[PDB]
Amino acid sequence: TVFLDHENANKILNRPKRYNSGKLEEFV
Amino acid sequence: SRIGKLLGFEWTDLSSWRRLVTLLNRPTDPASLAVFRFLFGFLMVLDIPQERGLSSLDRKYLDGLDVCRFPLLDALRPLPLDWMYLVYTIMFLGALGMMLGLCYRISCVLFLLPYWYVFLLDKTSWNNHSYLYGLLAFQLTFMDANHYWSVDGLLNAHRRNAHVPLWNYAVLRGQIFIVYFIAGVKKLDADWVEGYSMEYLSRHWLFSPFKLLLSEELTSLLVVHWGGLLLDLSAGFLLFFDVSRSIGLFFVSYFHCMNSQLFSIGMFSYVMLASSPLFCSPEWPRKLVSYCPRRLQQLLPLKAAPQPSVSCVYKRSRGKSGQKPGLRHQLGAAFTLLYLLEQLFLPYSHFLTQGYNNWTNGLYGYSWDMMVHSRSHQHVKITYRDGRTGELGYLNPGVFTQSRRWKDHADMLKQYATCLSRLLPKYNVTEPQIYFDIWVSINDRFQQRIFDPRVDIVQAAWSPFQRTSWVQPLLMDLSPWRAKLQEIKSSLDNHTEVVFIADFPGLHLENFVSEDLGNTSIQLLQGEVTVELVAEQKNQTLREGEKMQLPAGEYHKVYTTSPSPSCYMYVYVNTTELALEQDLAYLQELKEKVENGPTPLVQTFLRRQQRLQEIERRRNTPFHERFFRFLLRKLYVFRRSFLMTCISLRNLILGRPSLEQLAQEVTYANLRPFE
Ligand SMILES: CCCCCCCC/C=C/CCCCCCCC(=O)OC[C@H](COP(=O)(O)OCCN)OC(=O)CCCCCCC/C=C/CCCCCCCC
Ligand SMILES: CCCCCCCC/C=C/CCCCCCCC(=O)OC[C@H](COP(=O)(O)OCCN)OC(=O)CCCCCCC/C=C/CCCCCCCC
Ligand SMILES: CCCCCCCC/C=C/CCCCCCCC(=O)OC[C@H](COP(=O)(O)OCCN)OC(=O)CCCCCCC/C=C/CCCCCCCC
Ligand SMILES: CC(C)CCC[C@@H](C)[C@H]1CC[C@H]2[C@@H]3CC=C4C[C@@H](OC(=O)CCC(=O)O)CC[C@]4(C)[C@H]3CC[C@]12C
Ligand SMILES: C/C(=C\Cc1c(C)c(O)c2ccccc2c1O)CCC[C@H](C)CCC[C@H](C)CCCC(C)C
Ligand SMILES: *[C@@H]1O[C@H](CO)[C@@H](O[C@@H]2O[C@H](CO)[C@@H](O)[C@H](O)[C@H]2NC(C)=O)[C@H](O)[C@H]1NC(C)=O
Ligand SMILES: *[C@@H]1O[C@H](CO)[C@@H](O[C@@H]2O[C@H](CO)[C@@H](O)[C@H](O)[C@H]2NC(C)=O)[C@H](O)[C@H]1NC(C)=O
Ligand SMILES: CC(C)CCC[C@@H](C)[C@H]1CC[C@H]2[C@@H]3CC=C4C[C@@H](O)CC[C@]4(C)[C@H]3CC[C@]12C
Ligand SMILES: *[C@@H]1O[C@H](CO)[C@@H](O)[C@H](O)[C@H]1NC(C)=O
Repeated sequence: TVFLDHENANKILNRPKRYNSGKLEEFV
Repeated sequence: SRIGKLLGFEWTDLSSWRRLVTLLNRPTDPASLAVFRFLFGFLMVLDIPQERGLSSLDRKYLDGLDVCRFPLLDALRPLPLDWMYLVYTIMFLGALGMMLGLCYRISCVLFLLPYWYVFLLDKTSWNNHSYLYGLLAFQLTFMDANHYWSVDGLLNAHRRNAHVPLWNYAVLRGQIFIVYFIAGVKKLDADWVEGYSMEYLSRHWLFSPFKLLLSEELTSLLVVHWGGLLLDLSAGFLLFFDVSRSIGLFFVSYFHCMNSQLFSIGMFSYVMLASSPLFCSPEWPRKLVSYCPRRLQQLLPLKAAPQPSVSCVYKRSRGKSGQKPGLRHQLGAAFTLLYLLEQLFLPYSHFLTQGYNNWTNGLYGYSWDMMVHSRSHQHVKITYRDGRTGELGYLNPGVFTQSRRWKDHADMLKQYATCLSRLLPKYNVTEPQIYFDIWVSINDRFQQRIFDPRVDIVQAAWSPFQRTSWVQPLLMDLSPWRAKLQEIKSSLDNHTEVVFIADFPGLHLENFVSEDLGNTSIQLLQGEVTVELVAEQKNQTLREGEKMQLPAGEYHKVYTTSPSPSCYMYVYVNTTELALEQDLAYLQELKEKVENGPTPLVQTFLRRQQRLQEIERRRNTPFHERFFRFLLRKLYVFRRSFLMTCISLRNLILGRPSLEQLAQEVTYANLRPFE
C-alpha cells in the first residue's frame, strides 16, 4: 500500500520487520 | 644495512626526490601482481551478477516504476533499462579482460567507468568492500599487471615477463595496510572495545573451540572484539615483515575464512585472501611453479631470465652511469605518495563534510568502520500535511524506496522527502509538508529519535558542508544504562518483550497500543513524564520508579516534561499469542492422550511440526545435497543475468520484436533450470 491510517501508523510497539540483518550496513 | 634488509630500502633513498623516484621505480618481478590481477578480475566477474545487481536489474530499474533514488549528486540519473544492461555488459567485459590480462588498459577503463557510475548512482549500495573494489580497479588501471600470466603477453612477446616499477606493489600494499589499520583504529571505539558492537556473534558454532576454555561473555569480548581489534591493528605489520609473515598469513587467512562464513559480505573475504600474497616476494608464483614435480614442468612456459622493460629504469655501477628520471617515473612516484595520503585522509575527513554527519560520521562506505555500529529500528512514522486542505495523512514507511538507509542519514532523508513531494501529487496530495518520526537504537542504546519530528523535511535546510540542525544528538550520557537494560532484558519471561525509550524534553510520543497487546505497561527510569490517555482525557504524572498500566486498542501520549531527557520502559505481552499457545497446547495434549489411550490453530501446529521435521532432516541430510542446492541457486542467478542481458542487448541493437515475444523471453529467463 501507499497510505496508512492514523491507527497503523502510530503502533510503535509492533514487531520490527527484521528483514535479514538490517543492523550492519556492510551486509549485502 | 639491517634496516635495508628489514624494509627493502635504505634511509638514503628518502633523502631526495630523485632518489625516492628511483627507488619507487626500481624494476620488480610482475608475477605476484599478475596473479592478484587474475584473481581480482575473476572475483569481480563472479560479483557482477550477484552483488552488483545484474540479476535484479529489471526490478531495480523498471522503466515506468515510481521509485525514490539516492544518488550522490542529484544530477546523476539512471539510464533506461536496456542501457543499464549495456552498462553492466561493458563492466562485465572489463572484468573479463582484467582477469585475462587481455587489452588490459582498455579493459581496466571499461570496468572502472561503469562500476563507479553504478556506485555513485546509489548511495544506499555503498559499503566498504564495494568501495575497495572501486579503489583496486582504479589502482590497477595505472599498473603493468599484464606482464605475466596474461593473454596480452601470449599475443605479444615484448610485454611477456617484463619488470614492473616498485610503486605498483607499494601502492597495493599500502592500500591493504590502510584497510587493516584504519579498521583497527575505527575499532578503538568505546562500543567495540566494550563488546557491544557484535555481541551475538560469539554464539555461532564456528566459535565452539574457544568455549572449551572461555565463557560466553569472555569469548564475545576477548575473541570477537579484542581479538578482531588486535588482528586489524597488527595484520599489516605482520604481513609486511618477513620474520612474521607466516604467522600473519595464517591469522589473516583464518580471519577471512571465518568472516566469509559468519557474514554475507559478497566476495570481500576472498578479495582480502587474494590480496594477502601481495606482501610476499614478487617472485612467489615462480617458486610455486618451480617446486612442483618435474613431470609437470615441460608443459608450462619455460621460466627464464625476465627481459628488461621501458616502464622502469635501471641504476648500475658497471652498466653505464645512469639516466634522468622520466616523466612517467615521477608521475608514478607522485601518484603513490598522493594516493596513499588521500587514502589516509579520507576516513578522517568528516569534519569537512558535516552535512553527512549523523550520529555516526559521514556516508557509510569509505571509512573502514565495518561492524562497529549496529542499528535497531523500532518504528518509522511519515506524516504529510496537504498544502491545500490541511488534511493530515500517513505514508507507509518506504513506499518508493528500494533500501532502508534513508532512516539514518539526513542527506538521504532530504532526498526521500523531495521525491515524496514530487510523487504525492500523483496520489491526489497537493504540495505536502512531510515530517519524519524515526526511532533508532545504536549498539543496544536507548531507542530515541534521530531527526526532529516537528521539522518539515521538504523545506528543511540541508547542505553538504554544514551540520544538519534537525538531526537529534545521540544521548551519549545514557550509555552506562546499557548494563541495566541488558539485565532487565535477560530478567524477563519468554513471552514478554521490552522496549527502552529515551525522549527529548518538550517532545511527546503518540502511541497506539495494538488490541492484541494486552498487559502493556510503562515504567519511568529517569526524568519525569506525563502519560495522557486520549479517550479519557486524563493525565497521570510519572516519577522515577512508578509503573502505569496502559489500555490495549487505545491511544496514549507520553510527554517528556523534565528539563533533561527522560528514559522509560515499555513492557508488553502478546496476550492473543498467550491464549493461542495455551489452547493449542491443551488441544494437542488432549488429542494425544485420547488417541494413545483443518482449523488455522491446528494448521499452525502442523506447519511448525513439518518445519521442525524438515530442519532435522536437513541437519541429517549430507552437506553434498546442500552444496548442490547452493550451486543450483547460483547457476540460476547467472543464467538469469545472462538471458536478461541478451534480451536487452538485442532490444538495443535490433529493436523490440513484440509484446508476446518479450513476454515469452522473460518467462524463459526465469525458468529455474533444474529445481
Ligand atoms: C617509512 C616510509 C614508509 C615505508 C614503510 C615502512 C614500514 C613500516 C610499517 C609499514 C607496514 C606496511 C606498510 C604498507 C607497505 C607499503 C610500502 C612498501 O611496500 O614498502 C616496501 C618497499 C620495498 O619493497 P621490497 O623490497 O619488496 O620489501 C619487502 C619487505 N622485506 O619499499 C618501498 O616501496 C619504498 C616506499 C617509500 C615510501 C612510499 C610509500 C609509503 C607512502 C606513505 C603514505 C603517505 C604519503 C607520503 C607521506 C608524507 C610524509 C612522509
Ligand atoms: C562459457 C562458460 C559457461 C560456464 C557454465 C558452467 C556450468 C556449471 C554451473 C555452476 C554455476 C556456478 C557459478 C558460480 C561460482 C560460485 C558461486 C559463488 O561465487 O557464489 C558466492 C559464494 C558465496 O556466496 P554467498 O554470499 O554465501 O551467497 C549467498 C547469497 N547471499 O562465494 C564464493 O564461494 C566465492 C568463490 C570464489 C573462490 C575462488 C578463490 C577466491 C580467492 C582465494 C585465493 C587464495 C589465495 C591464492 C594466492 C594468490 C593471491 C595473489
Ligand atoms: C565526486 C565523487 C567522489 C566519490 C565519493 C566516494 C567517497 C568519497 C567521500 C565523499 C562522500 C560524500 C562527500 C561529497 C561532497 C560533495 C557533494 C556535492 O557537491 O553534492 C551534494 C549536493 C547533493 O545533495 P543531495 O543530498 O543529493 O540533495 C538533497 C535534496 N534532494 O549537491 C548540491 O547541493 C549541488 C552542488 C553542491 C556544491 C558543489 C561542490 C563545490 C565544492 C567542491 C568540493 C566537493 C567535492 C570534493 C571531492 C572530494 C574527493 C572525493
Ligand atoms: C538447450 C537449451 C535450453 C539451451 C540453454 C542453455 C543455457 C542453460 C545456457 C546458455 C547460456 C549459458 C550461460 C553463458 C555464459 C555463462 C557465463 C559463465 O561465466 C563465468 O562466470 C565463467 C568464467 C568464470 O568462472 O569467471 C558462467 C556460465 C554462464 C552463466 C552460462 C550458464 C548456462 C547458460 C545460461
Ligand atoms: C566483525 C569483525 C571484523 C569486521 C571486519 C571484517 C568482517 C573484515 O572482513 C575485515 C577485513 C579487512 C580488515 C578489517 C575487517 C574487519 O574489521 C571481527 C570478527 C571476529 C573474528 C572472526 C574473531 C577472530 C579473532 C582472532 C583472529 C581469532 C584467534 C585466532 C586463532 C586461530 C588462535
Ligand atoms: C502482566 O505481565 C507481567 C509481567 O510480564 C506479570 O507480572 C508478573 O506476575 C507474576 C505473578 O503471577 C510474577 O511472578 C512476576 O514476577 C511478574 N513479572 C513482572 C515483570 O512483574 C503480570 O502478572 C501480568 N498481568 C496479568 C493480568 O497477567
Ligand atoms: C497532558 O499534559 C500536557 C503537557 O505535557 C498538556 O498540554 C499539552 O502539552 C503538549 C506538549 O507541550 C502541547 O503540544 C499541547 O499543545 C498541550 N495541550 C494540549 C491540549 O495537548 C495536555 O493538555 C494534558 N492533557 C490533558 C488531557 O489534560
Ligand atoms: C562516466 C562517469 C560517471 C564514470 C565515473 C568516472 C569518475 C566519476 C570516477 C572514475 C574513478 C573515480 C575515482 C577513483 C578513486 C577515488 C578515490 C577515493 O578515495 C575517492 C573517490 C575517487 C576520487 C573516485 C571518484 C570518482 C571517479 C573519478
Ligand atoms: C503479537 O503482537 C504483535 C504486535 O506487536 C502483532 O503484530 C502480532 O500479530 C501478534 N501475534 C499474533 C500471532 O497475531
